[PDB]
Amino acid sequence: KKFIWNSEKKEFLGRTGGSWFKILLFYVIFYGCLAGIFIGTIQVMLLTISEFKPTYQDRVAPPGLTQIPQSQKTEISFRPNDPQSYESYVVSIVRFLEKYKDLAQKDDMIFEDCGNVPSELKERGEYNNERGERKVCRFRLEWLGNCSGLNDETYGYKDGKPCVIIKLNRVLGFKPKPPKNESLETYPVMKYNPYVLPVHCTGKRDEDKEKVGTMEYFGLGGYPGFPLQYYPYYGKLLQPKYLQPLMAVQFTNLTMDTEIRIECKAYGENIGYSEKDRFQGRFDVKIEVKS
Amino acid sequence: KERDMDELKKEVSMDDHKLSLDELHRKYGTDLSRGLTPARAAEILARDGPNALTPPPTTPEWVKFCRQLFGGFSMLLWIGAILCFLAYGIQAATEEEPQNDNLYLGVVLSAVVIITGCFSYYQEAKSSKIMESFKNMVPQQALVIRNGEKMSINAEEVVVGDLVEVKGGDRIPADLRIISANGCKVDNSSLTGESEPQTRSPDFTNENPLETRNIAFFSTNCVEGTARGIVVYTGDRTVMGRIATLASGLEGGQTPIAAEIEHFIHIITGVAVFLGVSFFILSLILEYTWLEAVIFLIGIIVANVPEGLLATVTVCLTLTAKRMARKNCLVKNLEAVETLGSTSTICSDKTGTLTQNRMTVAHMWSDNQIHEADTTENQSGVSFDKTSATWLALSRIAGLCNRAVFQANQENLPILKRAVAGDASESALLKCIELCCGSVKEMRERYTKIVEIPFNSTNKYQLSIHKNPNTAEPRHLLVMKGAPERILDRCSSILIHGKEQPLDEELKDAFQNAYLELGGLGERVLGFCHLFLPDEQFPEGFQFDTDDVNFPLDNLCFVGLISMIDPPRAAVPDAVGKCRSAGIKVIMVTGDHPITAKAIAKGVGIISEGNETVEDIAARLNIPVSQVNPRDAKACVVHGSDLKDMTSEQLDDILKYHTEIVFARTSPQQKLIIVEGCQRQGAIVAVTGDGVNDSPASKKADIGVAMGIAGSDVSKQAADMILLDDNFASIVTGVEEGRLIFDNLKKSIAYTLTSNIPEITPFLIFIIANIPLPLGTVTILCIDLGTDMVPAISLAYEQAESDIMKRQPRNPKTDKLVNEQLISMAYGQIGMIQALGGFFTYFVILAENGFLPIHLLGLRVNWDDRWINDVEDSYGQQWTYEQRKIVEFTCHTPFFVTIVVVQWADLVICKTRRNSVFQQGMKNKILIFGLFEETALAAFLSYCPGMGVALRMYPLKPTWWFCAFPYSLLIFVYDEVRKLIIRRRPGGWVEKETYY
Amino acid sequence: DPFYYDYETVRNGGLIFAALAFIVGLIIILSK
Ligand SMILES: *[C@@H]1O[C@H](CO)[C@@H](O[C@@H]2O[C@H](CO)[C@@H](O)[C@H](O)[C@H]2NC(C)=O)[C@H](O)[C@H]1NC(C)=O
Ligand SMILES: CC(C)CCC[C@@H](C)[C@H]1CC[C@H]2[C@@H]3CC=C4C[C@@H](O)CC[C@]4(C)[C@H]3CC[C@]12C
Ligand SMILES: CC(C)CCC[C@@H](C)[C@H]1CC[C@H]2[C@@H]3CC=C4C[C@@H](O)CC[C@]4(C)[C@H]3CC[C@]12C
Ligand SMILES: *[C@@H]1O[C@H](CO)[C@@H](O)[C@H](O)[C@H]1NC(C)=O
Ligand SMILES: [Mg+2]
Ligand SMILES: [Mg+2]
Ligand SMILES: [Mg+2]
Repeated sequence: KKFIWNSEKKEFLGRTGGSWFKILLFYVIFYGCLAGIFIGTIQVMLLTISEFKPTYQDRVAPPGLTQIPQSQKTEISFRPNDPQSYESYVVSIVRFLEKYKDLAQKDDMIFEDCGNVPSELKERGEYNNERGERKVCRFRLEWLGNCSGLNDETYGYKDGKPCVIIKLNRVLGFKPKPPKNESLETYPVMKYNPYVLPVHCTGKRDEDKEKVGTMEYFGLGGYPGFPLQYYPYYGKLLQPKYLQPLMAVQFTNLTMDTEIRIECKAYGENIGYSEKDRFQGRFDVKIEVKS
Repeated sequence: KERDMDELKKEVSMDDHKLSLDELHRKYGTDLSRGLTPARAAEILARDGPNALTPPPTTPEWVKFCRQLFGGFSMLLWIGAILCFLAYGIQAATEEEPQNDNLYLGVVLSAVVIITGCFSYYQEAKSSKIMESFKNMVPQQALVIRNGEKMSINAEEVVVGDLVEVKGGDRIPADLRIISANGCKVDNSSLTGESEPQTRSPDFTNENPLETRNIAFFSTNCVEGTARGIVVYTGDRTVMGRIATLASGLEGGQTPIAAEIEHFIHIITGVAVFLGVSFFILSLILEYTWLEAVIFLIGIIVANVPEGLLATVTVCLTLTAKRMARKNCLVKNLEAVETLGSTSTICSDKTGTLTQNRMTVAHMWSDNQIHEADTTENQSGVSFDKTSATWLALSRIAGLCNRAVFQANQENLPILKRAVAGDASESALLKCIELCCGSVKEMRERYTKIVEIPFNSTNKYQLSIHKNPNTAEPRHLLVMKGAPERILDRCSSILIHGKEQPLDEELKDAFQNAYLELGGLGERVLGFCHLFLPDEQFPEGFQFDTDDVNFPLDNLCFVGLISMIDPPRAAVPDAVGKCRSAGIKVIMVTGDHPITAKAIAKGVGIISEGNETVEDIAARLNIPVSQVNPRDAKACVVHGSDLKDMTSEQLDDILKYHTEIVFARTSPQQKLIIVEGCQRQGAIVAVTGDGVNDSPASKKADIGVAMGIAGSDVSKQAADMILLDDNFASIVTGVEEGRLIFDNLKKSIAYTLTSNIPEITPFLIFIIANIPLPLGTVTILCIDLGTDMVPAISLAYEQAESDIMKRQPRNPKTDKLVNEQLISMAYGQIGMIQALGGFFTYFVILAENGFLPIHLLGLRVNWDDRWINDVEDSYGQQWTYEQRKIVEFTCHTPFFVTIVVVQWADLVICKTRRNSVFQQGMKNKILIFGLFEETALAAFLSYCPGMGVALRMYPLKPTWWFCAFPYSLLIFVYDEVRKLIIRRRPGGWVEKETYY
Repeated sequence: DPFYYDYETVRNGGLIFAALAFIVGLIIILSK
């Protein structure tokens, strides 16, 4: 019943030779026209959007809060002795901070030394291309005290008591606005309120909050947050090799051999949250230093 | 060994009728005048069983529910759901925290099958319920003579061998052996098919137990006279009992529509498994594992199965079936509605189906001029001529010299369909006078009768003398009627144009040829005459005689002739003509004498003028019939006596080389043989019958058509289509609706098959190029089980693009429902454009949100990851999991909308196969509602509060609705120019490839 | 701010369109 192989009318797979040529030629012309049309429409669509600004930014309204160890489940489980147990973490930290070394930021034609103190926002004109390639403020690893990179102690951040730096989701044209007067959550962690976006970590319930002994934050000049002198972002086209601010968080007196949950919440007016997106605004981690 | 029992029931019957009155009473042991003792009744009643046919087999409620739950289409859906669960089992033991996509799809397909089964059961149950409300039969007891005393007992209490007396008006209880009759004319309509009432004579007449007159049959009504008889057969052992049991034991066969549905499923699986295997090899050749490749293969085969097409096809057939129910063309089989459209040979019955089965006055001879009376059932024919004085004389003779009139309740009923007591001829005369000469109630009494002389065996005469009416003073009127050749001899005066004239041979022979003309026309002629007895030679008061006949038997005045026959139904001739117009071969299958069958065949259209039989040519050449060549005769009359001695090969020769065939004197079993012979050629057959002799023919045939009232219950249950109004034109309506729904089925199927390309392609390239999912599963369900439901259904209300009743019936081996051309259009061209339109919207949305189309290559890896919340776009921005996932879902919803946009043009182009959309016009109000409801529902599925949380279908930025507009316009323009080239160039390529 | 979309207005317009397009279809099918 499947002997459609051949016939006396020179049939192959069902039809003749000239028939196969005619149909194949039609399908080639037809599909080629379809592909050319799709390409022409996609070209006009490419002409619709611009090069210095995405036509829609409402889907990233509340910026996120990521970390350096992109864990499989935001959990850091390792052994304080075994160096291979935390190799997957350290390698991810080194590659991340590999673009922050003093030797990486050496050209003065694209880097601008902001300052040792968090300052006001630095707006570099409009987003057009009338100006040249914008400058990017430097951010040395020395700012993240005791969780620095390769300067004196490439500690791997784990000879017990690990480090977890946090990063604000880079958004184009986003101007961070820290809080003010109505403060039912802003703890006195650090004095500097006006030119830094605060970020405070804590447990999640009555259990985690007790298990987590002490947290020490490290930032620009010692402020647990992000300096306003590094915002806003002007896109990858206008600001290549840009380095968004970083802020390290170390957990000293932890409870070894116990998995505890930490929630690092970034506070601010332009920082929204979501009960469906655990990363929008806030941040979570499940650490367990089992010896 | 039931295969032998069925053949034993197929074999013609035999009897023991030819036995002396002493031999008959010896075989059964029964008294000829006192019957049997009452105690002897319980010896045969509780021995073989009560005199009643065994009820048909019962198929309980849940059986039909399970029948519809399995089917063939539901079988494709069941295997799809099974493959879904198997793929889920292969995916569960492998991935970290799986998805519920396959699980939702499997439960959805199962629910689809169940929903369709419930809807189908509801429709098929409603049909049987109304049939049950129409089949209310009441018991009819028999008049049995037991212990020398008469007793009326239930028919089931009758046994074998007990004297039964049937009076004029009672129905023959069981098969009897006549022993003494008095002019009994039993009506063997439902059983043998003999139209004219056959008289029952105690003496053996014919070898055939049916043609003989000494046998009374079950389910036959005694028209007139009275008779006595011994019960020979009882219950199922009766003639019609064996015919009914044979009908119950026959195979229904495979319907033509189910074979098309199967062939469709065949091509569906062809593409499903072909794409699954080719993409399985491709998936492995790229970088996937066997584990993921099996999941793919199953998903490609399942996603290639039209889920929503089951409900659409079911409702599609249901709509056309409801249009038949509105016109009383009920169908018990939901798929039998199309069967008519594929029929190419209709085997009809003569008595009851084509004719009205009612002896009616056809022609009358008065003043040397034949007058054809209207032979219609609803009185819608040309009226005869009535101005002459001879019409009044004929009307008087017929209305007066006639034994009885109507009955009690026959007052509100119409003049034709009302009951009348007496012989079949007298009733016809009564209806002709009641429709043409006013009334007969006051006309019969106004002429008081004195001495009436009834029909006699010797000196056959039927006369009566009556008193004279209104002042003319001739004082007496002696009317007489009878055989034309006998009444002509006893007549001297002849009425003509009003006056009287002698019996000159010149006009006497003009009467003779008028007798043979009405005889050869297939009717029964009767001569009518009257005479005014001169009151001067014979007294005005009391002067009559009856033993030594005084009234002048001769010298009467002949008025005219009155012929009669059962006329064909009103729309029957036109119906046969319409059927022959579409290319359907009409074949008459009856059990009546050939003399009547040939005339009826020539009058309805089964035999046209000019075509001669093997007998007509021999008579036209005055030569023996064995000389003429059968190839010279276009039409032919096949005698049932010769059909018994025929082989399987000869029947084929009769059907092939002859266009107009008329099978006469064919037993029910012979009707089954003929139906099988017509099916051997490979053509679709439809049998239209009414009596129990058509049950084995209406059962075996692809579709049986029974009469709602004029059809017996057995053949009404063994059939597949019931004509509640008995209007034979319903056959023409049925064939029209069948072909119309066949074409609309092709259209609806193509519309559902076109959507699978832009449905599967997103997942295909999602695997191929490793890009974020362009279209989700929820959206796909909203497409095939959402939007596209109404358009696919409205595509069934479409109407003829040309004259469907002009083209030839479809070829089962050539013109398929879903051929390769439909696949080349849906899966090859149209669906491809819909898929490109979908991908356009996909890239548009993603690129406007920062994710340019080029940057989407290989992004799925980190896109589906729930923990990489720093996914960089083309602008350098970092997106979290839920942010890019919200974009993916708000990218899925517009893809579904894109499907709707391209489906607009797809519905418009699938609305017509050859004509242009402007030649046909979008006059399908349901199709317009199908677009408005589709668009509104789609917009609701995206802008309703809580859709991004319930079905993850986020609202769309308005500018997205215009993304697929150029593609839809392109689909429309392309298919329009395609059908235009097919219109102006009906040559090759554009007709052998696109046209589906 | 450019990080805010008036989704409520578009959603309301979509509901209004759905209602109108549906009643219009009903008028065409239930025509008199
Ligand atoms: C930076 O690193 C030094 C290690 O040289 C930390 O030294 C801590 O000194 C305090 C004060 O006595 C002790 O309580 C801690 O136990 C020491 N820590 C360790 C790891 O030895 C110092 O705290 C670190 N941080 C700062 C802000 O100086
Ligand atoms: C040969 C000629 C007629 C074809 C010309 C193609 C025209 C009709 C096509 C090419 C590109 C298309 C546009 C491409 C970009 C956009 C913006 C997008 O967000 C929605 C669709 C929209 C608004 C399209 C409308 C139709 C369009 C202008
Ligand atoms: C016969 C053919 C050409 C008619 C095509 C219908 C066009 C004019 C209609 C059909 C559906 C309509 C869209 C339906 C939904 C929306 C979203 C709503 O919130 C604003 C209007 C908007 C964006 C409509 C624009 C106009 C539209 C695309
Ligand atoms: C952890 O260490 C800090 C050091 O200041 C101490 O005050 C605190 O009580 C400790 N908590 C636990 C739970 O060990
Ligand atoms: Mg589908
Ligand atoms: Mg009949
Ligand atoms: Mg049948």
